[PDB]
Amino acid sequence: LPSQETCLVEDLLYILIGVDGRYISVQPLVGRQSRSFSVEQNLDSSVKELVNRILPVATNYSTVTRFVEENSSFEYGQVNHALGAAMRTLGKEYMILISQLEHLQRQGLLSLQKLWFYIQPTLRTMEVLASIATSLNKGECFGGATLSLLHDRTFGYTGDSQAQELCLYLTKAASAPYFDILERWIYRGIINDPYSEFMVEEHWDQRYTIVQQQIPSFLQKVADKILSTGKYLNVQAYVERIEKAYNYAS
Amino acid sequence: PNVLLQNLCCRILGKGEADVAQQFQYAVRVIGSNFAPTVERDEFLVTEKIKKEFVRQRREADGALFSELHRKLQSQGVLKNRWSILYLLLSLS
Amino acid sequence: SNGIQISDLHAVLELLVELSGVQVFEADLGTTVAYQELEISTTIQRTLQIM
Amino acid sequence: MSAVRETMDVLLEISRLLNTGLDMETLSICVRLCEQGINPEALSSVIKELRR
Amino acid sequence: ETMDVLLEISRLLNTGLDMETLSICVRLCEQGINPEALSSVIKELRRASDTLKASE
Amino acid sequence: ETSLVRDLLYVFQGIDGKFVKMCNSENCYKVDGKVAVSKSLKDITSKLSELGWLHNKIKKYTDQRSLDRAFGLVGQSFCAALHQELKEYYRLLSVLHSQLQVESSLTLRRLLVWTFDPKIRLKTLAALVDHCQGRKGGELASAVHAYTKTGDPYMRSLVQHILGLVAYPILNFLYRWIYDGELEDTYHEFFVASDPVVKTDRLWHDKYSLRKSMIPSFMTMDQSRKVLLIGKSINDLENAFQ
Repeated sequence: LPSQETCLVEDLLYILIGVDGRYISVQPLVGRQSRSFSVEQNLDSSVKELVNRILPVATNYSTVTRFVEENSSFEYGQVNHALGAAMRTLGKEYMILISQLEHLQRQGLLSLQKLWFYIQPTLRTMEVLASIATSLNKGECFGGATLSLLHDRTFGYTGDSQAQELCLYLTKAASAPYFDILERWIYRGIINDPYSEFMVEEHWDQRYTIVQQQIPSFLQKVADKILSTGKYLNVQAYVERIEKAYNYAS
Repeated sequence: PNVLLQNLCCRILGKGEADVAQQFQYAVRVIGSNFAPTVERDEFLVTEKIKKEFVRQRREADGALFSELHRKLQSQGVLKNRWSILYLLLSLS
Repeated sequence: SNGIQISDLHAVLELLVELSGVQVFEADLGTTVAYQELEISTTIQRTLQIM
Repeated sequence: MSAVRETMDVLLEISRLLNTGLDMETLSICVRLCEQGINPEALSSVIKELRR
Repeated sequence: ETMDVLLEISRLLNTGLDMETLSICVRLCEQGINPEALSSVIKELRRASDTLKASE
Repeated sequence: ETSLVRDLLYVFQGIDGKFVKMCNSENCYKVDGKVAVSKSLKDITSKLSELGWLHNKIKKYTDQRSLDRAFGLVGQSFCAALHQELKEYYRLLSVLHSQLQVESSLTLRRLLVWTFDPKIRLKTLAALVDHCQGRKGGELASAVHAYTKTGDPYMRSLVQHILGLVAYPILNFLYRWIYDGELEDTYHEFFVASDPVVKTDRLWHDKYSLRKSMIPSFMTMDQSRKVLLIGKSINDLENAFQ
């Protein structure tokens, strides 16, 4: 009975790295984007139903390993490629938390509930990162609507103080290239897109369009403000920046 | 315990006794009610925090250098309870 | 204060210094029960000694 | 004795890199507290005040 | 005041002093008898005192 | 025999152990298996069954906490706040699970008192889950505000921790509407109406109204004046927010 928990704690830790178990095997069903795990029969049925509680942590971990594979396969130069670079960071710091648990089994011990309350701080972070990644999996977006999508989710989460901080680090690494190509428009009216990574696309006076494949920051009107600054160069709090940035370069 | 902690006040404050008395009182109160570690023991977690600190500041060379220094500390085989020493130096960077 | 019948208060306190020396509720109870347990046994052993 | 000197040299090097502003005397005291099983969290807080 | 106050402190420090004896010691300090001497003196007198009580 | 002592630890963790159990109206069921132990420990393990039934009243909320985002913004605070409570239970139980291993908690009069401090907390947190079903504010505020009027100053502190979290989106709608001139509604969990009446050219025409079905009851009835000041002007808190 205390022995059947100990080796399954060790098997659970092996899965969470992303590596096949001794008694937990991994079967792809959707191509390992969500893993249909099967733990094989153990003599004690009590420890087997508790082990099942800890396997969806690993299903949500497969969601993020396909996120960082997904944007690389397309070779973007977009801010979606950089959204994944953050999820690789949250993925590097995760690994320290499993490896500690691993260290704790070597000498000294962790029972199943000793496992349970240490996993418990990060299965909640995983599930918020997993749902941003599955909503994004449609083979979209290019620059501006990636940003539009992540802002709505930050304005959703409002009042759970938890995801305000986690969505805070994601939305500023996503904005790290975006405010580059923003400046190029408000001080020179020039474009800097490898693809189309900036909402105001181009093709004097010039033939500007906007697309809703790159939806504006929250509001359509401030994207229209940047339409009107750049012509003149040719001859919550973030959309707010624009309205007075126009009107000091008018 | 009682002596070492008083020594701490004396060197920093650069004053002897009957000068550091009130400070002593804060220190005694705050150390005693939380005497034993409130974290699970683990050398590796603290080390990683020190190297991330180097990377965040873009001091990559020193981050590698540090890795050599921790092996030197560990190897001598004199000080055990190493995590707490390291932990302290990281909090005060 | 300055004492009303004290006047070397530092030395008096000093003399006292030199002569110095859930589960919260079960620690306190456990001690109370264990101290009475010690007593019953010391009276018995003592009577055992006279014989 | 000698290993105890060499070890302190390693620690002084750990201190310079992190900009702690602990001397040879301040570090040696800290170590000694640390070896007796004091919580580093508590210990860091006391230090900050003592510098004030 | 001071004596009730001191009698609590004596008790928290578990020293071995009662109210009657403490009162005599206070007058000894004020007459300039060293704390270290006076602590010595209490200990010796007690040891003998207890040895005499067990004989009674 | 000793297997039975293990089996109850898992009724706190879940609803189910070695024997198949179920919850009906109340209480995790007990099979003590074969006779070979006293007809009187099953009563001990019935006192302990209500804590497995009370665990699963918080557990469904936390399954509803761990959503993409939907069922209130108030309604996802009551559950998120209750999750910070769910994790404190686990650490008591894993330290209680650490005693059971041979070295104790083989005894049963001590499993009883080790869960009693958890019990006083968790039944009023279960009762507060029966007290909720709304997933819009102005009546979820009326839920945690009513448990801070009832006596027993041991449970008054518990329900004060949920009040400040249940209020935390409600106030995030208040100071932002000063700033931007936007109002957050997904389901109408903010207590002002938003396009009740079609827009007209301004004369202070109604397009914001307080509502008599949903109002934060942390506010007496003073919130009425508060929302027509802020709404007109674009076009914890008991009266400590202007």
